[PDB]
Amino acid sequence: KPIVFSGAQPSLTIGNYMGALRQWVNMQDDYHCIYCIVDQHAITVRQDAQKLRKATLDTLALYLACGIDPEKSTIFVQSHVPEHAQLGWALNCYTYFGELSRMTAENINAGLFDYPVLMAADILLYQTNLVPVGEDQKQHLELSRDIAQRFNALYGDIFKVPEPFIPKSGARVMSLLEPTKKMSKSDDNRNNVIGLLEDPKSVVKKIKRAVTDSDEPPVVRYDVQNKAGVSNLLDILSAVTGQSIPELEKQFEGKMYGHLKGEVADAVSGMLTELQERYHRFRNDEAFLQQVMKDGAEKASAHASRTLKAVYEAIGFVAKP
Amino acid sequence: TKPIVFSGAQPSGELTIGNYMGALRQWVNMQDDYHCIYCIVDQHAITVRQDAQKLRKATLDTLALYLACGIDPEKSTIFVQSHVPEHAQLGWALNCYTYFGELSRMTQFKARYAENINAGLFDYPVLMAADILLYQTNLVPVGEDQKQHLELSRDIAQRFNALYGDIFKVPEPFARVMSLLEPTKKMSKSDDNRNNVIGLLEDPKSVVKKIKRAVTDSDEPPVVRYDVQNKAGVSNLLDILSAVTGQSIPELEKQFEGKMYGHLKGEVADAVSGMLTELQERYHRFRNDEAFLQQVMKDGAEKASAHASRTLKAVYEAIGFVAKP
Ligand SMILES: Nc1ncnc2c1ncn2[C@@H]1O[C@H](COP(=O)(O)O)[C@@H](O)[C@H]1O
Ligand SMILES: Nc1ncnc2c1ncn2[C@@H]1O[C@H](COP(=O)(O)O)[C@@H](O)[C@H]1O
Ligand SMILES: N[C@@H](Cc1c[nH]c2ccccc12)C(=O)O
Ligand SMILES: N[C@@H](Cc1c[nH]c2ccccc12)C(=O)O
Repeated sequence: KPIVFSGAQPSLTIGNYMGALRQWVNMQDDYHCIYCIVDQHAITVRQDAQKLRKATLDTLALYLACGIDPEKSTIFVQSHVPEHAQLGWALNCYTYFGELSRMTAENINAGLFDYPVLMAADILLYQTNLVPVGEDQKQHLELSRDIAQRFNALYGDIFKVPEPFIPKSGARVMSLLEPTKKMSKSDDNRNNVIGLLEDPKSVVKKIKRAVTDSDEPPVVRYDVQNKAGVSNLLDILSAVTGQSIPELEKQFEGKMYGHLKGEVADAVSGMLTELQERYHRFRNDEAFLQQVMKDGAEKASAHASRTLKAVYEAIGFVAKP
Repeated sequence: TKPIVFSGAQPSGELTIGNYMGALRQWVNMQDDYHCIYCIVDQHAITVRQDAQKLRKATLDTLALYLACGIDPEKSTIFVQSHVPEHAQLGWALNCYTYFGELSRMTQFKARYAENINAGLFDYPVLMAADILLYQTNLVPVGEDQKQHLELSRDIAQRFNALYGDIFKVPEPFARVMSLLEPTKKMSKSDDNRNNVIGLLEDPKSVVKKIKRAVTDSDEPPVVRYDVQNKAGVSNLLDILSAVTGQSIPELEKQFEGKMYGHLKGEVADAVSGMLTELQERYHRFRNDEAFLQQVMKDGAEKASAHASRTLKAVYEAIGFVAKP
């Protein structure tokens, strides 16, 4: 079973979920999946300390609510596993300054500059085979491959060289007000996105404002060139209900845009309400969250420590007694 | 309540009699007055490539040498940096409270050469700040080459405390031995010309040979007189002898009246090499007792970790991490 590593920022849209996470939830027996809530990456940007703590627990409960199973997979909070920072320092010594400077000055903090090395350590600790990345993480993954190959050439094969996982994604979900732009969790305009915790009244409101077209009479037809918004609304509904585009075009024959939007909103919220019930149950049980964090960190450290031991032996450290 | 003192010991090279007589010899006798911490910094060492087994051996060499000098593991905390994970943990965290420009203005860093150095060489001042701040250190006894590093640690501590309240203590800073063949240049652990240097582990014979070649002057006739400007060589040998024996410069001047530079060199070799023979005796017994060094490292890492973990827990609480359950 291939080992898969994903870092989860403690800060998700229906795009993240239906395009990737929903299917990964069903892949936990074919793969050894690892989910790392990267609170040590989050602190490269200031925020109120209690907000970060709350958001770490939020993120853990959301992943559990989505269906990540702590027995089948390894899920944990990065700072609870000291090996991440330990390996991260060691790998600084096998990273060129020029590699970090060429991926994005006197007033930024050194964590902003150095966090690609920590990311490399996150991955390499677990003998990871596969990393699912957004396109904006491509050069970070490539650095981790180069560090692994460079270290291996010096000391022998210590690290697995990880590969990108190409999704075979469940859906492509576009921004509600920019149907040519992919829906992104980092979008500063939140009316483009539907977050997984949004209530049905918020969902209907964002769906009702989604851009359509000026066709008269209005017609529900898939056409990415001339009807991008209506096409995106059909793709969202298809991602939720599994119906093909032709079935949906038939279902909405003789219907206006208001009706398509209402049914998309109702279908999205039907999906999210089940997710939110599970979320509230996990999030409101902090005793259970602590057990998951405790179990996951010790499972993670058990494997991470085997890799660090090999790394420390290879670079020349006296083994800890 | 005793002030906390933190020193980082590089597991590489050879300590000189300048290192010893100028600093380490006195700290050996201050172990009851201060809470002294000695950290053998193997995580800093790997910013420079070397054969891995050499670094492992050098780590043990350095431990055995600090013990031979008289660091008492029952009075002071002595340990190997990599055995205490909190060093790397706080080191990462403090990256996020360090300005890029602070590291880029480090004198040794301050284009093409820049791209080729490893990121550890760029980032180790932050790890150094972590090393110090983990132990609520009050005093860091450090040489001139580390003044900029100590100031960065003070800046980081102050800017972290200003954000989060009082978490870190703000540290403060705390003989005359010149190069044997260049007596205007201080004797340096890092000198490429070994003949300038007397290492703590060189045996009498090599020490004696190096001392007899030490530069003096061409005064006619030769006179053992103290004068740093005009007789730097003779003056260095007098200062070395004075640092070893505790005799004043006036006492030695009288002692050498009518004597020649060869007599002065002979006394310096005897006095120095006497200091070294006692030191080496302790070194070889400690160094060959692997059981003993293991127990010292285990104990010291345990004591170090107990303090560092308290600090890191407070740092992690202040920053906003969920506490490890
Ligand atoms: N709007 C979206 N529609 C479909 N899939 C998405 C969307 N956003 C992210 N993904 C998936 O999630 C991963 C990237 O997520 P992120 O890390 O948020 O960029 C990739 O595997 C994508 O297939
Ligand atoms: N040749 C020397 N004479 C006197 N003190 C020295 C000498 N070399 C090093 N030291 C002391 O050793 C400490 C640190 O040495 P270093 O960092 O190697 O220059 C400082 O307290 C110095 O004063
Ligand atoms: N850089 C990633 C988070 C991350 C940290 N370590 C990782 C390792 C693998 C994948 C992702 C990560 C992000 O911003 O989203
Ligand atoms: N930078 C120091 C070693 C060191 C690491 N951490 C320290 C903390 C305090 C004093 C010294 C250190 C040197 O090369 O000599």
